[PDB]
Amino acid sequence: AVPSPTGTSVKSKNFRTVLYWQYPSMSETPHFVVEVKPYLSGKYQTVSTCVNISATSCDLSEEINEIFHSYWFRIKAIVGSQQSQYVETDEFVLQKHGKIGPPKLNLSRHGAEIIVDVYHPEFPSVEVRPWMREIYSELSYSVIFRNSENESRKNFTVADCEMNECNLSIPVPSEGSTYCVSAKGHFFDDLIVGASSEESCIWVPI
Repeated sequence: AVPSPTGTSVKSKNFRTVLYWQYPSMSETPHFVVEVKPYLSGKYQTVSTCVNISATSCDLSEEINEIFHSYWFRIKAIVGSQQSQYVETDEFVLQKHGKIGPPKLNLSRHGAEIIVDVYHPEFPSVEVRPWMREIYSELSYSVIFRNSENESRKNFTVADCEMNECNLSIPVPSEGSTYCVSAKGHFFDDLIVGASSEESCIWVPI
């Protein structure tokens, strides 16, 4: 009869979470309805922004406000008078399945001290997602300091940064060489670890 959606997939990066699926070719234009099951109720409820949509994707970022609890989602296809049944996604848990991309890293220097500005432009404002404040209070960045020639390596951590924009002043050992730096985001120490940024390098005179 009228088939259900297929190839369902939940992708979450930088707290943008989107559900995708695929659907066969239809003379009439298929429409979909997506439901979410939060952990508190353990009951499926309608995702308001994804009712009778023609798109094969749905933004879930607003339906998700628990990082440690599980969510399930399902989709059904509507074609003319008929409907399919719901197809259900794998269990979703932000802390487990959510990715954190590379931070924006800006490298500069005041004399012999290297300055590192790092953050994620993509992160939702707390004013817009208030439940998020609790998560940001556990944000920190790990910084890897690399001397391309003499070879040395060092590790730094920074946290409790205003508006999630972290800064760090690093005195260079010594001191007529090039240093390169990279960074990663961390939530709750190592519960959530992000991807490394590519290296930014900088020269330092004597």
